[PDB]
Amino acid sequence: HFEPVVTMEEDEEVLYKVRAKLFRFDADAKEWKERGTGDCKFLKNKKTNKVRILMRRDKTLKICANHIIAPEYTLKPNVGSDRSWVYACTADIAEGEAEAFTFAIRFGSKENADKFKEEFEKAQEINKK
Amino acid sequence: STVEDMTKKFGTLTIHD
Amino acid sequence: GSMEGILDFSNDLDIALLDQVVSTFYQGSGVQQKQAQEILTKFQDNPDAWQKADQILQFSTNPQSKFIALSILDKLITRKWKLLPNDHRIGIRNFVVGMIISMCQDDEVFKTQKNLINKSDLTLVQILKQEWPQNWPEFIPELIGSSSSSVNVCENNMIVLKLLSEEVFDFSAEQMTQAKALHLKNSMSKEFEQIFKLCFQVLEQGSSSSLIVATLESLLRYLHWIPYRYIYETNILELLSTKFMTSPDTRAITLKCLTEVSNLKIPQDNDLIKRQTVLFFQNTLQQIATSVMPVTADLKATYANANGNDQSFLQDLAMFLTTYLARNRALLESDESLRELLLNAHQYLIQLSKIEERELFKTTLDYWHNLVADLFYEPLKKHIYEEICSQLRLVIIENMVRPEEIQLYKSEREVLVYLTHLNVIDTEEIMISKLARQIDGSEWSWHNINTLSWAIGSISGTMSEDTEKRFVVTVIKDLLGLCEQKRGKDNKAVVASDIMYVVGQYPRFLKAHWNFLRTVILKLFEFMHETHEGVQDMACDTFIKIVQKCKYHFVIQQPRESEPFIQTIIRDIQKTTADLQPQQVHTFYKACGIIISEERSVAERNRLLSDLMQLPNMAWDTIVEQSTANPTLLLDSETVKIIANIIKTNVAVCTSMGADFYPQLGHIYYNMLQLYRAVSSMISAQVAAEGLIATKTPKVRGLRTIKKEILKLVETYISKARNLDDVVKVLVEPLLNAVLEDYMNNVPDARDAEVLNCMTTVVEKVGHMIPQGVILILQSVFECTLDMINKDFTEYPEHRVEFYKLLKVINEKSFAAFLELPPAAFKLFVDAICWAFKHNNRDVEVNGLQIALDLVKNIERMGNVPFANEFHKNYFFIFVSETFFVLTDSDHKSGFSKQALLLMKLISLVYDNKISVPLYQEAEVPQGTSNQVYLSQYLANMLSNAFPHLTSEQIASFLSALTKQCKDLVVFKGTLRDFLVQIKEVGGDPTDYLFA
Amino acid sequence: PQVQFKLVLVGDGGTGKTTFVKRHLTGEFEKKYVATLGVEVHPLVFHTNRGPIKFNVWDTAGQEKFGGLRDGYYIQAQCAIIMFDVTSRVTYKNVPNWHRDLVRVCENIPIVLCGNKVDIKDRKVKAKSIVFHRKKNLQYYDISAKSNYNFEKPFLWLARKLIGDPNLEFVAMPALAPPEVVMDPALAAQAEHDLEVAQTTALPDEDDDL
Ligand SMILES: Nc1nc2c(ncn2[C@@H]2O[C@H](COP(=O)(O)OP(=O)(O)OP(=O)(O)O)[C@@H](O)[C@H]2O)c(=O)[nH]1
Ligand SMILES: [Mg+2]
Ligand code: NA
Repeated sequence: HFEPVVTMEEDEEVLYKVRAKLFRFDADAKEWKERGTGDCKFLKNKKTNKVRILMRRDKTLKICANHIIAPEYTLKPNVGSDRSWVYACTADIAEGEAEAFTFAIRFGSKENADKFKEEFEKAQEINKK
Repeated sequence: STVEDMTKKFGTLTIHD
Repeated sequence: GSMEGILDFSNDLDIALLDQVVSTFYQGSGVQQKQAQEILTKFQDNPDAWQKADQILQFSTNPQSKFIALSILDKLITRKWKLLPNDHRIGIRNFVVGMIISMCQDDEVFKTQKNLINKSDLTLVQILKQEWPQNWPEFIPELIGSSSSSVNVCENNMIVLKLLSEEVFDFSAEQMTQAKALHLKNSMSKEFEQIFKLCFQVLEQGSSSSLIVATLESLLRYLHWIPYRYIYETNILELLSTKFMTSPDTRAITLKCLTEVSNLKIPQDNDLIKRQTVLFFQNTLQQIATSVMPVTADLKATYANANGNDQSFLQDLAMFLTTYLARNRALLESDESLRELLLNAHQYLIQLSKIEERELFKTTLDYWHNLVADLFYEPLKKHIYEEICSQLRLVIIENMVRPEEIQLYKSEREVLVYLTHLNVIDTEEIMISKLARQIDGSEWSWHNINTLSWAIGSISGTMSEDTEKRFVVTVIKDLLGLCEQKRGKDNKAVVASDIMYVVGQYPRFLKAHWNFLRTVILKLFEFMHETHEGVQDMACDTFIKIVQKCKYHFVIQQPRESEPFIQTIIRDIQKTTADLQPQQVHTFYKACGIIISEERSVAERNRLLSDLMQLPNMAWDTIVEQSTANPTLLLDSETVKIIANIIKTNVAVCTSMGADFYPQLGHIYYNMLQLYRAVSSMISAQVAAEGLIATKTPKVRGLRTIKKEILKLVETYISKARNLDDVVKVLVEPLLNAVLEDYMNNVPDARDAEVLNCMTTVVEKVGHMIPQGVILILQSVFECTLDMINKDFTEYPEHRVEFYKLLKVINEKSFAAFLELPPAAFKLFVDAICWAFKHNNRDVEVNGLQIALDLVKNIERMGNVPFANEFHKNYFFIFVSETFFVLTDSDHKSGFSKQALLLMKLISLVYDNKISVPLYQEAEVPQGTSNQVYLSQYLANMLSNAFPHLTSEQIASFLSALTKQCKDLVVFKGTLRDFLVQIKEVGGDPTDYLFA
Repeated sequence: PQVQFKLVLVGDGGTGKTTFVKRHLTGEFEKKYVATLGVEVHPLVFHTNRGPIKFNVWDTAGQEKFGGLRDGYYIQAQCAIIMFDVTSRVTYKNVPNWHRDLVRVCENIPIVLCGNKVDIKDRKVKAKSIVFHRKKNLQYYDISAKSNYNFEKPFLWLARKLIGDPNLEFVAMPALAPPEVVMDPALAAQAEHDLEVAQTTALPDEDDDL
């Protein structure tokens, strides 16, 4: 007998995966600022059945969005785009400490955007319970 | 007809099983 | 807090407060740090701060505070030195020297404060640049003397000499006058005999390795300038190539010294020097083999492991080998006793070439290029390197890069091409067997089959046609077999793509075998229906790539075919392209346009053109009939896209067909310009109904897209048009009517910079034929664009760039248009040019200076006439002083050459008596006074006010030099550069401008 | 973290030093050129397989007349990035000046040379011309703060040299479960006002792929 030669997403399921660019609105200076570009994922916890948005920047893989898809939230259009949504978020923990944000999220096409909105609303229904 | 032979094989090239 | 106390100079400096502030800057964080930073910046920039520097060096215990005190000293020594009393200068020297001696005495401080010592050395060196050797004749003797006493002082003196060498020979060009650079070089050159003896003494005797390393550091610098005798007529080559290569501390620096030694200027006709150059290489390679690693060592593994200094050392070895062998390999190629040394040196390079490091690979690849080029051309050489070259073939092939990385891929292709010529059988064998190791799975991966495909593709056209034929057949057969083996769409897509890549790289083969070419293209058509990511783009890119090379075979009737294949392509074009995205369809149409341009029978070409444009023309006509019946339908964003896509299809075919596209342009031209207007009105309406934010909406951007693609189509045709009579008489007038007024009468945010771009081409090609048209373009775009871009340098960047392009071409092709401008608008033209000067943006700046130069030339060409007379009276000194402003302001250094050229031209006009009128107003100067004298008087006054710290003597000398040198541009430039140095300090030597 | 390294970032004005750092800190691309006065110290953390690694990034000023304690900023630096602009020939001509001033204070530190703004089509400093790094043993990368081309490379390389592990990789930082936070009416009106302004402010670069 020869002796032998010697992320915290584990517990979630992926409902939707889309490529996107997230912006936040600087209140004090009237302009948008990019927060990240990468895969935006809808992750349902297998315990709580709570769906969140989780988005990671490409390459560095730093979290640029982390919040519950609250059933109250409302996707609005942006005047300049037919492939974006803007909505208010009461608590995002991408940086760490919970903070409120006005987000916009833009996609490759109008189709991708429409599908996201449909998925966002599916997730809201799930979170109401 | 090694070229004709290869041309015939090319014509059945696919990305599918 | 109490931190801001040090900025109050009325009191004595509190050192305790200084050191706190410094600590709080270097060791602190957050709000604390930022406030101390502002305080230290303010303390340092206090012009009386140098006075309280000797206090800090003595009393402070914080090495950072001392370092900062020396920065303040440094600023005084380089700028305000010559203004000080002579006793202050001796004082400062004495306590800089003093501090250095005392720091070297204390081994504790010498070991643990190298930063502060090195800074003090640099500071000492600044003083030498001022005072040495005219006011310090004994510096070098006294340095060599004080070297004997303390090993530490000796070490520091080597650091001082290194820095002196750097400052005089390596970094003098930008930073001191020519006269002053020469003075210091001659001064160092004079006393170097004494310096070298001391260096060689230290190297031969050799106590402290830290001393030996610092001496070798200084030698590396000396090797940049010293004459070759010091290296070849002493023992120093033996020491470097043996002694110092064995211990790792000295190895690093020594290897760099021998690299520079390989670059020395050497007589090429002396056998004894040739043998010495061989010897130091033989010694070096021997120490490598016995003290570092043998020839067989896996350097790729070593480099990856990244222990200690291995990566730097392997980098340095590659630089040494490449440099030496580039210059000297011929010395090792005839003597059979040097044959082993030659191949071992090259075997190290083969091993270095396997290292996973892009920038290192480039260094070695440059050498391989030098080598294989030489083996291709030079007689009786290639046989020597057969085994080196065989290994290189595998190294290049396995590290072959995708064509997208253009510089690297090109380099790899050239080397591999040369290597294929030198031994085609070997190259083929290597490639076939690599392909076999893909098929059996042993080396199979996506990346691996990709790199092999890029490699096989690279050598297209090196083999004979016969060999190529058999090779390609084998490669394609095998790759086709590989595709069949593999399961899943992911795998098959990769191999199919590579199959299609190789085929596209072998047009000669395609041209000789029509049946095969036909089959390829039909297969690409099949792939245009595949949704799998990448496939449709691969199909389309390959199609146009094949066509670019094989087009003639698409336009003739091949034997056994019922028609030219272009006809077949056009018939099924709807079916072929049905699943492509718009911009893929456009590529397809462009490819077709390439083929149609080959048909030189006018009748048949026009017929093909109309057949190809069938779908877009029918879409077009239905949409023109619909939209002219009611302008409401253009709100519909679906209709906006369809329209934009028809125009783009026209742009694509026009791009590849150029002059041949005219009939198709004629089909749509009048309706297209009507569409432009209807679209134009639609945009204006939305902006009035919704505000400026309208211009950001999808609907309005859709509409603007239509206008821009229309402007693009017209620009594209006119730029390639051969019949300029039709351009003027059919196109130009409708175009100007459609676009000029619309541009002029829209709010700034609704104007398309593409209008300016289009007009630039129209003026470029046919401006000489439409004088009244060029006037109309200026009138419509000039004043209103200028108002957009003359408030800052940021807003409307495209308009800004296209504006100066348009004025440039107008000033080249139709200068008469500027003569028609009323004097007030001509004044804005001069304002606009001078405004371009002050830009950082290179496109604007370069155009600005060119317009200026060409304007001057245009005015010169007018001869002695009232407009030329009155141009000089009005605008000569504006151009001189505006050109001088950007030369001397330190914010437009990118533009130096053009500024210099402009200024020289302006000054040469007066020097040559080519301005007839006086440049001065009546009774401002005595009547008989020449322009020469007044120009000098004006410039003297101008520079005296702009730079008041300059002496009258300094300015007079500069202008004397500058005006005499206004025929020799490189010298003129030198004088300007001397002026740029002198204005940064006080008490510059006026004699410096006599340098020749 | 408390495994922190001082990084000095130097180069000519307008080369994109500040813009590069800001992209790493927030993800934003700044379009305006607001010249740095002296230096701004910015803590920057990466999560690796060998734990987290913090850089104290001393972003220094490129413009001569905003220079501050020029080389005073380099004292006790453990790494550096030298930045130039491949659209600007003079910013490469000055790379040896920056290096000279850098290695006189910091004698033995890992340094990366970055050629910024490769996103721009009309490149002035050609690839074949960039060779200064070879003899000075600098790592070189073509980068773009705008397109994010290679923007992570400089920090990954320095991370490897400083920790002394060639196999070190960036990994996905842990993603905690986010809260529920039902919203009060007390912050509704102020948030709604921001939303109003946001919808009627066009998103930038609408021509980009994302
Ligand atoms: N196209 C392009 N522009 C860039 C890039 N990075 C920065 N810029 C722009 O270049 C300008 C200068 O950026 P800064 O970061 O302020 O330059 P800096 O090096 O910090 O200048 P100093 O602080 O004065 O030394 C800004 O307008 C940026 O938007 C890039 O990758 N591509
Ligand atoms: Mg900055
Ligand atoms: Na190739």
